[PDB]
Amino acid sequence: TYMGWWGSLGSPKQKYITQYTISPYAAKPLKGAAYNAVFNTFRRTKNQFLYVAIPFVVVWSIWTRARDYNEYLYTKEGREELERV
Amino acid sequence: ATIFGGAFAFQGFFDVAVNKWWEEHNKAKLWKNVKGKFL
Amino acid sequence: MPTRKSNTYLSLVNSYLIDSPQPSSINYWWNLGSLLGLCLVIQIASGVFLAMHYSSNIELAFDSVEHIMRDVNAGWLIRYIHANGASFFFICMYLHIGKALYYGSYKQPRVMLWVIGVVIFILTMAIAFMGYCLVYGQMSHWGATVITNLLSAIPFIGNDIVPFIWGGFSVSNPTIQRFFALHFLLPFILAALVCMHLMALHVHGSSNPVGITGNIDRLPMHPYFIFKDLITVFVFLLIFSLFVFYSPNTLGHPDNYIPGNPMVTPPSIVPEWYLLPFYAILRSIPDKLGGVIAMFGAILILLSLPYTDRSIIRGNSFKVLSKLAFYLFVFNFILLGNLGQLHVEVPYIQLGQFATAYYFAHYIIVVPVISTLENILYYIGTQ
Amino acid sequence: AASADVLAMAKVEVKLGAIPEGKNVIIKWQGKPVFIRHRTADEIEEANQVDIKTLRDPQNDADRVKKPEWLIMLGICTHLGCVPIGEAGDFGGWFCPCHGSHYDISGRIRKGPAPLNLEIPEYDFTDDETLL
Amino acid sequence: NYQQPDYSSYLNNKSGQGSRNFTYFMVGSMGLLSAAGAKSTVEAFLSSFA
Amino acid sequence: SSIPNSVKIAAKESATDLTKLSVIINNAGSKTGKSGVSHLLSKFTFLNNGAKSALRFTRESELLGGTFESKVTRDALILNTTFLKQDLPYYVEALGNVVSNTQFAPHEFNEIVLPTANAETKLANANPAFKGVEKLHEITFRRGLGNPLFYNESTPIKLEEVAQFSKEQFSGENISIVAEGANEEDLTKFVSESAFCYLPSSSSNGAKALPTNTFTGQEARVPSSGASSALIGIPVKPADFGKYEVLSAAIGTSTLPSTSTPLAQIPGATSHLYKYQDAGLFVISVSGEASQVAQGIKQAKSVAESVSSSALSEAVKAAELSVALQSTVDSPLNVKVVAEEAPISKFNYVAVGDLDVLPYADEL
Amino acid sequence: ADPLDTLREECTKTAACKPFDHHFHECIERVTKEQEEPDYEHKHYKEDCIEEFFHLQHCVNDCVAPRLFNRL
Amino acid sequence: KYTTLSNGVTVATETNPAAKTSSVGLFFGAGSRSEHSHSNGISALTTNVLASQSAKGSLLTAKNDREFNGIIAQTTNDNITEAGKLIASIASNAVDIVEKTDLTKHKQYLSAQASAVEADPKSKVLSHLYSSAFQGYSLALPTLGTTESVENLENQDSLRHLAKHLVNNNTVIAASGNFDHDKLADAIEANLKIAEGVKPEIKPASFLGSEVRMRDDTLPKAYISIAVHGEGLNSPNYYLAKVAAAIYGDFYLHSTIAKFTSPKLASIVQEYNIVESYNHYSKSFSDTGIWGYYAEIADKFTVDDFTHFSLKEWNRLSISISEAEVARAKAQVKTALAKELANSFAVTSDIAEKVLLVGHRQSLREAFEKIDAIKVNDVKEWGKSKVWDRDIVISGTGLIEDLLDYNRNRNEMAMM
Amino acid sequence: VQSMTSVVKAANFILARPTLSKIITPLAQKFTAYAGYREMGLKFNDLLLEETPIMQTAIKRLPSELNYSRNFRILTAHQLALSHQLLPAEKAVKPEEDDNYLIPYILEAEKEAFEKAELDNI
Amino acid sequence: MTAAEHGLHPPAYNWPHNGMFETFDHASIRRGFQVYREVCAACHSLDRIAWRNLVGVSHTTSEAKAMAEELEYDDEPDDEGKPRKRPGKLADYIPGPYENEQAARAANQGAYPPDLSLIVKARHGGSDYIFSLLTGYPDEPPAGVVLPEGSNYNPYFPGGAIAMGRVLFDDLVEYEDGTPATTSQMAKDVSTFLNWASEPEHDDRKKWGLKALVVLSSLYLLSIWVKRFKWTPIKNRKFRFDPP
Ligand code: HEC
Ligand code: HEM
Ligand code: HEM
Ligand code: FES
Repeated sequence: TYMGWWGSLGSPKQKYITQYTISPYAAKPLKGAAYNAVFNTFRRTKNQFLYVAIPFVVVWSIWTRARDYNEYLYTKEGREELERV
Repeated sequence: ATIFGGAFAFQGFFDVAVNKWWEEHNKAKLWKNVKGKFL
Repeated sequence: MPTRKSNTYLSLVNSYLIDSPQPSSINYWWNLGSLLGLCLVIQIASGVFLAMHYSSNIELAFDSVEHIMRDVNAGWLIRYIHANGASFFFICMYLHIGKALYYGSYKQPRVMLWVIGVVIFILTMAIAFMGYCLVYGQMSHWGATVITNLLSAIPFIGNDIVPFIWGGFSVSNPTIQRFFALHFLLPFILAALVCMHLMALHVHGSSNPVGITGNIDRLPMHPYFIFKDLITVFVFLLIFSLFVFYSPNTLGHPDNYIPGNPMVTPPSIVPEWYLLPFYAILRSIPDKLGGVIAMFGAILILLSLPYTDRSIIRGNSFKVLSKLAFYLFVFNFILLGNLGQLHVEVPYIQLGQFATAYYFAHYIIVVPVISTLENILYYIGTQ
Repeated sequence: AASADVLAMAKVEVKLGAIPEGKNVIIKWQGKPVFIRHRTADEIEEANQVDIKTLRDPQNDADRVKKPEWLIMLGICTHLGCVPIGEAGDFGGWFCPCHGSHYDISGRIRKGPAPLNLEIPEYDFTDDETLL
Repeated sequence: NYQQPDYSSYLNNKSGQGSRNFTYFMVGSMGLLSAAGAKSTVEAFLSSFA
Repeated sequence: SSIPNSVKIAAKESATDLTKLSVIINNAGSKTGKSGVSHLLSKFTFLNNGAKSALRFTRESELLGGTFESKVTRDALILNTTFLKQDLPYYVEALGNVVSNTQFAPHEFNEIVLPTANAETKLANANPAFKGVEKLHEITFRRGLGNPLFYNESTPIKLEEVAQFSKEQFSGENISIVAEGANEEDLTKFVSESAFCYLPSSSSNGAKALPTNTFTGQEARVPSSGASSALIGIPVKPADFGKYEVLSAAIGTSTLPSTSTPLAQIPGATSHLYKYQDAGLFVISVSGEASQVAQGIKQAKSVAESVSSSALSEAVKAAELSVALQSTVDSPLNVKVVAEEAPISKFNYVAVGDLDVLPYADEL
Repeated sequence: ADPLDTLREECTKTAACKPFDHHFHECIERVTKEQEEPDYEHKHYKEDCIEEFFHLQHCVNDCVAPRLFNRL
Repeated sequence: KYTTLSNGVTVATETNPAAKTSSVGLFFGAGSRSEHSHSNGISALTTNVLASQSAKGSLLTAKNDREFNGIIAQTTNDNITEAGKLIASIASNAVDIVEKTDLTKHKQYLSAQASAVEADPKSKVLSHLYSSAFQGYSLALPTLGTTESVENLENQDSLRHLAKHLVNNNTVIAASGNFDHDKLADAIEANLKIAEGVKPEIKPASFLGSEVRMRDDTLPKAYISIAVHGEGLNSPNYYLAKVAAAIYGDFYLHSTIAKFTSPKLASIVQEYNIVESYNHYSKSFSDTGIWGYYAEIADKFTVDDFTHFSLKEWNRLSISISEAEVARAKAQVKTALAKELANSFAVTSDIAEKVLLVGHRQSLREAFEKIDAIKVNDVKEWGKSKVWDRDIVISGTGLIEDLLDYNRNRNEMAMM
Repeated sequence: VQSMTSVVKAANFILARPTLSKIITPLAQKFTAYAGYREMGLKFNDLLLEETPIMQTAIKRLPSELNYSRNFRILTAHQLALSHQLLPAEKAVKPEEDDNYLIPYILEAEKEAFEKAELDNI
Repeated sequence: MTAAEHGLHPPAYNWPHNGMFETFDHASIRRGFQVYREVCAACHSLDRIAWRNLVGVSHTTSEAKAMAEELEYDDEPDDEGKPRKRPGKLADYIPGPYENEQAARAANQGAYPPDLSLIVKARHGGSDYIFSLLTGYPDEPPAGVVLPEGSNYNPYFPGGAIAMGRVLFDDLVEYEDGTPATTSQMAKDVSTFLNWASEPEHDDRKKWGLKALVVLSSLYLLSIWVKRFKWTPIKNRKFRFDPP
């Protein structure tokens, strides 16, 4: 397998890396929750926006065109074109 | 355990708070408050 | 050793919940699985409390449901749960498939896992559909009728299998009774499939939003991702309450509250919302056999996906073009779902045909082509 | 499979005489919806003239109707069951309302997403009476 | 050994045994709210048996 | 003092109000039996008596706060104990039941002794300096004092051998009880009324001490991984213990860890005069990287010789300090440190580690 | 008088609803003209003002809805 | 016995006629705790330079402790007075000796020592634990400095350190052995000549629960250490902290008594041979301490099991410790104290440490009386106050993949 | 999955021809900069799908220094994803440090595997 | 479909019971039940509502019981086998005006007035639709449309032709509490009553929902805090990599 238990997780020989941390009960919980949830969330949305917007814009443009055409077809002026289809 | 008993404290607290706020927000609409007019 | 490891039962519970070495970089999306499991409980739990009052006879199914709503003490709550909770079960399942499609959770070391995933999906849909047929409203009855008529398109056995499904010559008492029995049952088969899913997950562990190996930094699960599971669970339950208690019939269709009458077809036939996409695909293909084959392919092609994905890098988080392709695919899937509920009209027939075409083209062209292009682009750029 | 209880009722019955020269009276037949109609003189003639070759479906009115004026059609408008609407479609005979497909006076899958002719419900008729 | 990262800003301002007491308070409140919700749900379901 | 068994008792006041009682089996060390018997015997000492089992005696001792160990030395087998002054009547009695009627059960030989002895041997030999010293004793005193100090699987020993070595040893003439911080009269009474009174005066069928037979001019090489070590060993008569203690302290001795000494100026170098009843071995060792040791041992050799007699005399007081430090309760030392010159030309040499780098005796 | 009729009367007189009422009334006039010809029964496409009526009623409902139940 | 000489320096001696050897040393406080990151290790370098001087037959050695430093001249009893003069000279000419010194060689020696404490796994683990526990304060610094900071020290730095810390108010002459105290005091008074100055303010330090993980997968074992804020030399719980530590005592798997040691943890970890060895300790500084254990686990898959069981046994400290365990711990702590105070070198170091850091040294008999006053309820009160549910500081060196991150071990501190 | 042998085959197919090189390489660098992995400290080869026997062999045959640097970069990337923060521009991996360090070892692994497959079908 | 086929979309009236925390106006439920019995009982069944369902909602138990005796119900036939009938009781369901769908179709030109016990949950617009339907009849059908004989034009009905025909007219009912009986008032009252009949759990459902939201929102905030707190050690990790 590619993931053993804790003793041997399959990680390569790791060495020279020192991991420091502080306890809870001794750290400010939600240290920057308010400021981060705004600024960093905006940064993440800015980075990831185009990937969701360009496909969304394309698909929703297609959908809007189809919906408007369908609405136009079923009207006293769209009767003829509806018959031709 | 004390979990069983303690759950009653919170359940009763929220239940009474809501069953006292609801019949105050809606007192003009409930039955028990309107029945007098039609009796 | 600690009791949580010495005892075999607690040893299993530990291996899966308390010490499962989850990667440290998993988003909230990895919580969806737990929710799905939670939902599987809820569907079962409320479900077991509806069968205690539901009478499967065709002349009693709808009246029995209304007895649950009106007469049983909390029957309205149990029914609204069992229904909106199925809708949420499929919301979470679609999110769990979307996550597995965005991040390469379907790639090599977990292909087996992915397969069970797909099977679960397939099985679930059946269950949901079958359960819906139990209400025996207008939309319930006519959905059963349309489904069986489409399955009547198998080349040779089609004419013979349908009576075995109907248990007669049309959707009637035997059909509803067998649907109730198999619907009570298949959820436990799905629980077994979920156990197999968890085994295939535990063999190789879970992936990362970064895609790279997590073995270098893995965290236990009891203080970490169990309390993240609680955030996700409570958000799920909060939205589930906003639906169950307020506007519980939003996801359903009003026509389902008209008792089933074979002699009058309702104006439109649509499945419950979560099956709309595939239904749309079914209508995009004119041939009935073609339609059913295309639909079941729309579900099964997830199996082909791990092999068509020629990407050397797991996941989309670091891939420009593949992210665009993925979001375009997701929005086309939503477009298919939308077209499922819309009448077969002048623009919508062509739009649905194109949407189905692109839905399959995703797996069989776009994923391989884009993955290969991005592999070449990565290598050329670094050099 | 069909419990013997369901197979009983495979053949129903009908009072053919009461229905009008111009009316359609749906009844349930073979434990299923059926469209039962008596042909109008103009409609019967119009069908005789219509070419079977013209229709994509390979069926003819003469084979579809056992007794000339009185003929039996199964209720599902489309190959996959579509509740049958009345007097709509390519010829103005029926509408496969489930998909809005067009069903002809023949009952064949004329237009829409239709596949095959509305099955003449296999049947026999006695005087002003019918069986199906 | 070496210079640790400065956590000054991350450190809490509250007492050593007090913050854990408050953590106990909210964890127990969560547990007992969950117990009350489970009691309500289980009672509602079992009331169907009646 | 003595009792009818001829068991010598020595007792003298102590600074830190601990009765550091100790028993010195005169010739039950690693020199007497076949290679490694004394190690296993030392591992059997405190386990199961005829009076209290291991799990009872150890628990009681820990309650009483005392410590106990059994260390093997080439001359004698030492059973050290250390306890508060109130605790003498207990431990002394226990020690009696250790020398007499020790059980030697096979399940201890297989579960607690052989595993422990092997672990101790492996841990000690992992140190290249100690392996080199063992080899130096082997090649300098071919038998007796050169026997390996610890049990080695190369010389299998069966439980019967250890049991028969406990018997035929441990005799009254062969054990010397030494205490620090215990009244000699009270200790004499406790010993007389303990199990020590039942030991035979002398072993009937063993303890035929052999002559020392010091050999010089030899050399050896013991390939080993990791750290290397080169050692030089001068066999010395007991009457010369004074000359070399002054020499060692003059150049640098393990007992006196201090910079500014000529031998401390080179990395990893040290010296020490191992002292035994009938012979001694002055060892100058260097340890560390093989390339470093190659030059270090030659520098140490050049330092040991060519030590100014004036500086040697100056080192007399340091040597007296070192002797005072070494003279613990278990290892009583009586050496008169004189500044008389000490030769080195008769040296044995042993190399351990990267034998491709370490020099041969011909390079000194 | 019931509040609903007076609300419809007020809304249809609003500027936003005026163009829809206009279009609907000339649609009525045009359809009556079409009904005047003797060949009306034979026309395949017999116009009707359903769509204009729906537009007018939607634009009037969007105004009456929020205000009506304040009257009851 | 105490005598404050001229210059205000105090000579404290513990003379015993049974002493095998005599020792006398000058200690001037201000160890690593008095340094800062840039000039860390300067105290050790200065003490090494002073201790490298001509010994005139004695044995001159450096101390280099965390909070105090000094030079000790071991020597046989009759020579003690000479050694006295020696160290006095070495300290009256400390600035001259430093100025005339080529710090190169002494700096490679100190760098070798600093590498040694960073190679011996226990030394590395404990140094890292102390650094992380008191991170942000001078007490976190190594006693011997780091290899990066040692090479950056110059003579002027050592001169400034001596001028600041080698003052009468901050120095003590400690002695032990078999000699007349008055003779040694008179000999030192005639020869000791050091600058005046106020005792330097001892820098603050505050415990901070933290975790440091130097995972080196190439090592053969996992050397971990876990501790809580202990008791400093001033706290009246000092001996109580030692008793609490001894309740769990030491353990070496391959030792013969491994199957018979009293502590419950020893019996627990031998069922599957969870750990190779461990030792509980209560390190005490001037005003703060570290109370915990060090452990070496051979099987890399059982680090979590050992931590779980050890912290559960700590939980027992506040609830279920029996009078048997308390009595055993009291006896063992008394014996350990008496063992630590046998060698004259150790007695001199202890006298210097206590007199410098607490001002008064409790005789061994007073310490025994204070320990014997401990009841089981006192130990359980101490466990509630200082061990039960208190933040822990953790350290690990190799094969620590199985050492679950902080929250697991921290939560183990309060589960029943 | 696509083999590094085939990826490099295609890349050298493109790079050899000046027109395709000029058109693509600027786009290749632009795509690799927009990929955003460098902002998390990862080099390209850190992203490679490790869970394959060929790739596992490739890592298992890395030098010591490269192996430890890869471990640290992967750990840093995990921490950055965990804390939802990115490396500042000055600390990010520069284009010149994305040196394709692991590609040669993967290519050697694939060469060995391809020779074994070819000879098994000799 | 055409706008006519789908039926004009009913607007959103601000019903007293729309918001998340408002109940039905039980005064309106009683008035709507009055309008029901007075008008709708001529044609519509409303079977799934039993008199017992009205106790504590719009009628005191005595009133519901009395209304029960006012009607006749079929009981178990006497021991002699002859049919027997009994005065109604609370447990009895409200009776429709027709014995079977055949009778209803016969008496309404073939149109079948649907049972109203689910008409609010069985229509797109819900309550609004019913209201818009009852007051959506224009005095003059839009020009050009021809209705089948017997049908009346209602734009909100799919297809535009409904067999009902306007029923609610001004002052058609004298309300018990003196409320004016404008057609709009009657339509609102009937729509509210039918919405209750289709959703008798509405008040209980929304109260339980409020309690559940309070509990789950507090618990979700607590979970957020606990997770951020227990993850502070991980999000505060700092690494070093110092090779030679
Ligand atoms: C006399 C006959 C009545 C009376 C007094 C009422 N209704 Fe209505 N109803 C009636 C007919 C003939 C029909 C046929 C409907 C059709 O042609 O499709 C109906 C139908 C309804 C509906 C169905 C609306 C729909 O399906 O879109 C509803 C809703 C309804 N009826 C309700 C209703 C209410 C609230 C009344 C209040 C007095 C009422 N009806 C009176 C015939 C009649
Ligand atoms: C993942 C598993 C399941 C899913 C997704 C699911 C989903 C559904 C859905 C969507 C419905 C439609 C109900 C409605 O629209 O009113 C339904 C009905 C029903 N389900 Fe489930 N269900 C599951 C498991 C179960 C189980 C284990 C039971 C056990 C009894 C059960 C019992 C029922 C019953 C009795 C109905 C009838 C509905 C009614 O009477 O209101 N379901 N199910
Ligand atoms: C009741 C339904 C299901 C349950 C209870 C379930 C269970 C789980 C759990 C607990 C996880 C780990 C948490 C996570 O990664 O989100 C997981 C991950 C996953 N889910 Fe499911 N699963 C279900 C259905 C499905 C389905 C239908 C699919 C795909 C069609 C699927 C695909 C996956 C995959 C591939 C993973 C691994 C994700 C990764 O490692 O990145 N699952 N599942
Ligand atoms: S309506 Fe006949 S196919 Fe769906």
